[PDB]
Amino acid sequence: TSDEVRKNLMDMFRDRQAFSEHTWKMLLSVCRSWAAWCKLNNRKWFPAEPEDVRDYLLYLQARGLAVKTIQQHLGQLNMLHRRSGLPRPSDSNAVSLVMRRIRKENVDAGERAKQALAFERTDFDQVRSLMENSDRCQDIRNLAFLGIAYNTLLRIAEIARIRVKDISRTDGGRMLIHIGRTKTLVSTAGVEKALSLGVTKLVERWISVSGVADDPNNYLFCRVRKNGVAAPSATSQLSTRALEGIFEATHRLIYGAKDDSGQRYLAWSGHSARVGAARDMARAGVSIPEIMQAGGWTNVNIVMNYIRNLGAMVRLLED
Amino acid sequence: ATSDEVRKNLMDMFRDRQAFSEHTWKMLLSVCRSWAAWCKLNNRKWFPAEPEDVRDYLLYLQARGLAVKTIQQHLGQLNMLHRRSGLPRPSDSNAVSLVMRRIRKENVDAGERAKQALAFERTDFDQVRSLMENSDRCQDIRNLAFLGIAYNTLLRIAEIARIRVKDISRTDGGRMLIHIGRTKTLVSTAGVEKALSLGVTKLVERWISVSGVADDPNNYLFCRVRKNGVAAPSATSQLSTRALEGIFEATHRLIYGAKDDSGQRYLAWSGHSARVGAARDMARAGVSIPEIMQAGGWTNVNIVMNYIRNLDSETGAMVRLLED
Amino acid sequence: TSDEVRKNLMDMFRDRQAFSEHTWKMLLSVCRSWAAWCKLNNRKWFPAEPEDVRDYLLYLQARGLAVKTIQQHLGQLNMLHRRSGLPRPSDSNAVSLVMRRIRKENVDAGERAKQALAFERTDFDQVRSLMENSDRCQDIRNLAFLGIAYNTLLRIAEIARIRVKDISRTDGGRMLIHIGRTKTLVSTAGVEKALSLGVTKLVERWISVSGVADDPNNYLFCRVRKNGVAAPSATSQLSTRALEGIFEATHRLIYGAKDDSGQRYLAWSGHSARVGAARDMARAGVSIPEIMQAGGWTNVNIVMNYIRNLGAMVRLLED
Amino acid sequence: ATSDEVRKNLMDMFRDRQAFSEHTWKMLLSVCRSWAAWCKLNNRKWFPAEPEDVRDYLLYLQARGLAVKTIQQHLGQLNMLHRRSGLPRPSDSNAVSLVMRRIRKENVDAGERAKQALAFERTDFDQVRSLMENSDRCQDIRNLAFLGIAYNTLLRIAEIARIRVKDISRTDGGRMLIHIGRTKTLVSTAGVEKALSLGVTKLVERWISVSGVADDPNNYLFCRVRKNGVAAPSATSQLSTRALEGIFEATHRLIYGAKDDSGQRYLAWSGHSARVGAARDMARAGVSIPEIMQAGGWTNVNIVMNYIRNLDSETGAMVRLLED
DNA sequence: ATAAGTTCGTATAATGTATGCTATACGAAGTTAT
DNA sequence: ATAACTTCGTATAGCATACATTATACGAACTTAT
DNA sequence: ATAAGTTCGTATAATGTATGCTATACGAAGTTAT
DNA sequence: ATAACTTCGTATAGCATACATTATACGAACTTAT
Repeated sequence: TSDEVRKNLMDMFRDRQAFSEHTWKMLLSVCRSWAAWCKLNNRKWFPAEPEDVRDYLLYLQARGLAVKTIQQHLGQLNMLHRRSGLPRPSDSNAVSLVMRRIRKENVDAGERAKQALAFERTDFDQVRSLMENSDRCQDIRNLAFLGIAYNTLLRIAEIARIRVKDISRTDGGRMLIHIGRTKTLVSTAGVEKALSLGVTKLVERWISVSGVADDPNNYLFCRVRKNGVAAPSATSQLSTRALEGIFEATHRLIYGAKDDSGQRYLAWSGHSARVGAARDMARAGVSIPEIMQAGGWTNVNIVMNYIRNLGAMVRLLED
Repeated sequence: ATSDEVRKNLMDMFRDRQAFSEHTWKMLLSVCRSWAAWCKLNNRKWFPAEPEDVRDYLLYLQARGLAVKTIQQHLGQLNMLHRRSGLPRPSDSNAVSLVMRRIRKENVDAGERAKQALAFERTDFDQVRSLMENSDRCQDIRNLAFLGIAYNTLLRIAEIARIRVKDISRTDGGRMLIHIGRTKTLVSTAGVEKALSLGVTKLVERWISVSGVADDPNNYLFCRVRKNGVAAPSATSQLSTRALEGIFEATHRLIYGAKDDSGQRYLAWSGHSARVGAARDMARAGVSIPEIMQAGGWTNVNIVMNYIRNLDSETGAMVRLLED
Repeated sequence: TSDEVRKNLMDMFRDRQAFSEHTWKMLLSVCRSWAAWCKLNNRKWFPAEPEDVRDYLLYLQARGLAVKTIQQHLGQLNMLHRRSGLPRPSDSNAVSLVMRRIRKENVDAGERAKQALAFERTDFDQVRSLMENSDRCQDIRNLAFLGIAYNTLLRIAEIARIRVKDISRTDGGRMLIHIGRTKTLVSTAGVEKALSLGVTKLVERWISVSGVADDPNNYLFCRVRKNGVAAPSATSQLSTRALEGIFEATHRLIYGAKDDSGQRYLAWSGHSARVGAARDMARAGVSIPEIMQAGGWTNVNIVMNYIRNLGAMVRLLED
Repeated sequence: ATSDEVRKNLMDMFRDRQAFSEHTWKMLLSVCRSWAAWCKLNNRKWFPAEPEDVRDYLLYLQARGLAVKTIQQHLGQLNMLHRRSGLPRPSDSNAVSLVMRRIRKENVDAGERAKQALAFERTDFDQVRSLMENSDRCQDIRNLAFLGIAYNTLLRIAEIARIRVKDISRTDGGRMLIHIGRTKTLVSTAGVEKALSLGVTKLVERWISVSGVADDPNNYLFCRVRKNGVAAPSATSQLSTRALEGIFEATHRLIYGAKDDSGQRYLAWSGHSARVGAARDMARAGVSIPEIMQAGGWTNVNIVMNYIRNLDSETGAMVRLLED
């Protein structure tokens, strides 16, 4: 009750670190949204009334937002309440059923959550075939990045977190990248992402022209200014936003500027090589169980999602 | 759980009824009618449902010789009616939990057989193809394209009915592709492409010359053909799934005759036969569990497995070892 | 309370079928035991007092019983109570900890739960090599049984439940045995246990000399009297106790009469071919995932248990 | 939870203390002492433990630079002390749950490294074997047999100490088998047999001529050797695991010298080194994950996996594809 | 007499963990246009 | 004196026993068609 | 001036589900017999 | 009349969306060393 809510909420703010910085950014972005919808209609934003939550989801739906975004708003509200020691909006038929209904009506009109434009071995080979010959710091960095992204399948944020001290060697001379935390795990054991001899070379070239290896505690990737001078750091990472820019720029290099549609995934992006690699592995005949360790997935669906038709019966028949 | 809460819960249900498929509602209504009539008959109250009363009903359903999976559907819908109304579910009562268990146990031990569609394999398509490709009959031509697009594709009945003519291409060689949509999962697919042979694509040509189905593209590929053998396209009505089940039943009668062995199910061919046979054929010629637990969108096994079980290729490692 | 207990217990007896006939036999055997220990010491057997349960387990321990048997007594008592709507003995430190302690002290003195003498391809081949030539009804039956036991790995009770109507054909001519319920599953889908061409023959010979195929609803296996005349039935199964006797007799045939030790597993028994087959599969190089479907196991431990050392390092070293 | 209930719970604990290993009790006592002293120091009550107080302690432990797995052990033992006394566990409080999470998150992001034993691979055994097989020294002879039975076998330290002379055979060729017992699981094993080479079995011969360890069979294979280089068998005392850890540390000093790089762990060889190296060697020559996630009784992976990770044979499918 | 069980009691080993929403099945009753 | 330990205590890496039931193991007492 | 970011907000895709008992680590303090 | 359906209702086989969070997608506003 009131005192208890102030304490539960307060207890949450104290140990903020317990959750991702991003969960907080969304908690707040959703609350900003809901509070706004609430003011305009003179309703109390907290605790939220199921019926109010319901008109809110319907209102997001009418704004033409994705089922996933609508489910994000409901999930943030649910967390605020549950962690508040209060009932969850989803705990009410009104909210439970409207969610189902919005999802159901949205899909049955098409809506499908999207996946990033793939970046496979071919694009890597072509891009490398062209960038290989550059002596520019930016280019050397960007090719090492793409190479690591394709080879390791790590998420951009995990790549930005790599520190020089995290790199080792196999004996065959292959670089070994030690991975601490991921979206799926936060352990002291952790992974050892290995690189192919060619990708190591690539990386090796970047560490060299950049002088990041200066401090072991330095981030593997950093800014590189117009003058071609890198700017190593053990406190600031190269933003995932910039990493996303590498993918976009590399795609703009080969295919030119993008549509005017305003759609997403017109060019490669942070997850392009993960999708792309996962795939390439399927074809090669790699074992799902294997395609899975590559991406660090403890399950089979995403994996399943990334490779398909979206044939065989035409040969039995065809003969 | 207070009748005012319940009344609010029931209005919630009706207000957001689009939360469920109409098939689901149909089943819910059906179970309630059955449950209500039995309560009347037996002098019990049907809402809310009392555990002892629901237990007596589940036994009544078993005594009726219904399938363990059917008794499940009943308890299931009841459980939802109460769960989504604010009352305790019947499944939450010891007596209801115990009886379902026993009943399940008793049935499996009387020989309870989970059935699956009678295969419609290539040997079947060829033979049918044999008795028909030479038929001038508008309905004979149409029913060929169908078994073609059902077998060549493993598409579901509710799925072929949906198909429009504005959904076909010509890809790789007078072949033809059918952009589908055999998913309804948001994080699945948008649609796919199913291709055809000299078998399929062709038959699917004669159906268009005679169906004159392509005159307008909003239309649907498959339409009804009246007694005079005249076609009637439509961008507004699709052939019923019942009608497609008919073409399968009709087709099996032509070869084997009068309804057979009892009043049982799957005595002939049904909507799923084509998908069942396509698989085994695909498993017989050893074709990876990709276009097997996949070709008919089964990103989810036992299915391709319950279908190819009696096959010899799926005999197991013991037979393989015993035989060297 | 009292009324509630009488009803919970009563509700259990009404739908007796909900559980295995064997669970009941043990519920009662344990209660008989506990009630006996209780009378001798003037204690109330129900509800059971943790401290009383504890001296009871210690008393079983002192009688030299197996940890597993002691855990069976505690588990039956726990079920009587839990299903009674009363606390479980194990819900008390006294009972919780004494169990741990008895287990701990028993193992640390050796104790290891045993597994049945294996019956592998070799024993099958030898036994068949000798029995093959018999024209006796008993022998033909017994060889078909052993063959099915080894080939299918089914538990004896599942084998006794096979009915003629359950048998089919693959096309290659191989027999297919449909399995309804197992210890691990009670479903309408169920399994299709296949037999090798040689084992089918064997079976085929038994169905023939026996005339069980007379009624489809007849049990595949039945008694066979001294006069050599089988005795088909669709109501009585050949007891699992007799099936166990086939294994023992076949072993006595080849190796003679058993020890005087009074130990278990001196000869083959109901589970001998399951262990034996599982094993043979390991060696063949069969995939655990495969060794697993054979036995119908939805997990990896038992499977793991049955094949081991209980070598490789002596070649690296040896060279 | 009433002090009379608690007092009964604590007597229950002491009465059936044999429910736990003495190592476990040692750790429990240790955590309590640490928790008690900090409560005193900070003016808090140590029993029962208050969530805010336990949260302040877990932060104190982190500020102390302890490993996330060590803070876990503390909370863990506290949670048990309270669980087995009838009081609510600290882990059951939002504040304690949240802080453990954060702390875990914060640590993994400072580079928290889970360490494993420094390998003691064949290259290591040969080289050591090289610098010693020619040593007359009683202790030099004994320490060879040991690294032999540790590497050739992957047996654990607490395990080789247990070994008796009445546990050896002669099997297949002057070899020798060591019936063990590397299990303590009731539904595991009774014991096993570990075999040896011309490498091992032999060294294990010279240790017996000089140790005169076999004079009586109740004795244990490995014994202490005093400063005069004289042996002292015993059917009653086994070499401490500390002593076996010593032979590993001593041995690495002989080759590399004075304790190295900081006060860190695994700077030299430790009891687990032999099992770590045996594996990689076994993985390097491509030897199935049987005598790999098995040879050292690991019916339970990540172990053989955390050990052979930097290896080239375990590089992954991406490297394999990128390299053709 | 007796082989070949059955039944039964105590003893001990072996094993999974689950649903609930939506489609097809099929006899039939209802509807159109030949 | 120190070598060679053992015992300690705190630190951390490596595992594996509790639920709830369902089944098999085996001697011995009883049952029936020969 | 400006390339090359950073930061930040709204929008939307992607993913696991967990511990707690027992062993080893290692510096050190304590114990024996050379 | 019936063929050829469609609509129904009860029976059953075949699937796949809810949690709780943590992450990426991308335009645009701002920041800094050149």
